[PDB]
Amino acid sequence: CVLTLVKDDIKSDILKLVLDYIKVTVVQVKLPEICYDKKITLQYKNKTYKDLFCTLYALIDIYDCYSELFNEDEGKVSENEEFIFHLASDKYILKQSDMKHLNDLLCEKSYIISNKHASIVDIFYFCAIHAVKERIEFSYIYRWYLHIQETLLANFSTLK
Amino acid sequence: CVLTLVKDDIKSDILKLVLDYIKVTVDNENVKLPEICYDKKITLQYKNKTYKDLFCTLYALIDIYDCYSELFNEDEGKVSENEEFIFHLASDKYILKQSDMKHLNDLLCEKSYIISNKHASIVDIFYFCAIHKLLDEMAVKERIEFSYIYRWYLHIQETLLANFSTLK
Repeated sequence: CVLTLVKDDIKSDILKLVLDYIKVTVVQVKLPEICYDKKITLQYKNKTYKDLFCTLYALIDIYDCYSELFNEDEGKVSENEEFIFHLASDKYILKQSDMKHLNDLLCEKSYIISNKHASIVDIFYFCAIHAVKERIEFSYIYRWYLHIQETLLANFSTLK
Repeated sequence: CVLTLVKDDIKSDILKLVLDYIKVTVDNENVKLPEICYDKKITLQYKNKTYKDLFCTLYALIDIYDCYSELFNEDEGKVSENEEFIFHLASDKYILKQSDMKHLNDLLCEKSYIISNKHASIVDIFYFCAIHKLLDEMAVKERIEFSYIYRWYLHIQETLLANFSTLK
């Protein structure tokens, strides 16, 4: 139903891209419509979820995408949450070493954690990372980024 | 309704203590807490929906019993702080270094609780479960070396522990 966001929020960017992920990856149904205010919230039915995580797991519940968003197939729920929690705990700021790691990790894997499809981690780090020297030095990251950008960004979303 | 847990898991203990916190902290209404079972994986079957792991079930519980404002100190506007402490902990796989202990002890110096000045927070719960293993074998001289932590732990143990938990 009603998903209130914030105009320039990395967290709101995350939620938008999550909604897009839902649209593109799971819908084959009424998504929420977006409003803007000071603080993220989600009024659904007669319940009111507040803030990002509450809203994230709320949506995840509403739309039954937990096994997808957290890669339950491969039993890598722990890895996913550990990455997104690490990122959010570092206030969504990525050191250049994390940047070079990420490239080393995207060397073999198509995505950051799953070998199959996009994860919640991919979403978080996408929004959190969103010239030429970087594009050639950190080629795997650039590829991954372009791939996510074209495959996932859709109806809501941010800049391209 | 029905909550399934795991026999030797910090995460399971966390959910137990969360239920205890709900019981103690949140007479007019006497609502039905979930019943506890033990399998190989945490779950929570409520109505006809099934929430699958620690954080899904945690936020499920938090929604059902509407204790978010207490657990995250929304009164004091310290939600972010709470989130970042428990997230830092979860990112470190609930592992606490001795380096953490000496600074955590300093953080608990004047303060009754880890983050809140009022009542126990979700942070307090997580760190309670996470240090219980590290403290139920720590010597008295050492246990007193970080005294504020000891006081806090005892506080929590006596105030929160109830029927649901099993920490000794």
